[PDB]
Amino acid sequence: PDLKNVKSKIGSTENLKHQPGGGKVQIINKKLDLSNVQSKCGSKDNIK
Amino acid sequence: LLMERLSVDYGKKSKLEFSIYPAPQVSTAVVEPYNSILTTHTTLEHSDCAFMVDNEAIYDICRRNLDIERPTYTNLNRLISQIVSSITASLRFDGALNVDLTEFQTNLVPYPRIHFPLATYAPVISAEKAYHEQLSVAEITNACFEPANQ
Repeated sequence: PDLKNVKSKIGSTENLKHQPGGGKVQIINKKLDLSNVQSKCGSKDNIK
Repeated sequence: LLMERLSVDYGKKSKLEFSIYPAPQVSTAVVEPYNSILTTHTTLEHSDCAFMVDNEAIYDICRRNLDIERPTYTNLNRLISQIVSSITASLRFDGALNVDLTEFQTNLVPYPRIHFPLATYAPVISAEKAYHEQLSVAEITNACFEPANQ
């Protein structure tokens, strides 16, 4: 009558390494350039 | 878009505008600072001058000055219509001193980029005060300079 300790069929065997982990995000942006500036509403020559 | 095609087609003809300019603490829409700046980078190129008003201010004129409890955009637009009917009066009605659409430009605009004036009108009160106020020229002048009336 000894069955020889029969094993299960068929399980979550494909999940045994699984968690799963998460990816990443980082946003974060670049500064625009506003260095092209000069005023016009005054005098630079006729002041002299 | 339109400010330009009126340039291209009428040349040296006058362009003035009446603008609601956005509010200090209130917002009607989220992206208002983008839309104002975007327009303003064209308004500096094509408008000859621009006459500004704030919706946040005339609300407070409705509370203090006009003392009406619940101002609608209508109690607010019949307020603006006193500004337009003043602005055009020398074009429509005889007078002692004319002021034209060209004469705003030449007196308000010291450079073609320092061309955003603010408007005010006065008096702006109900009969609950207009039978107690005298309403001489000098009272009414004081009542447009007053920072709580702007």
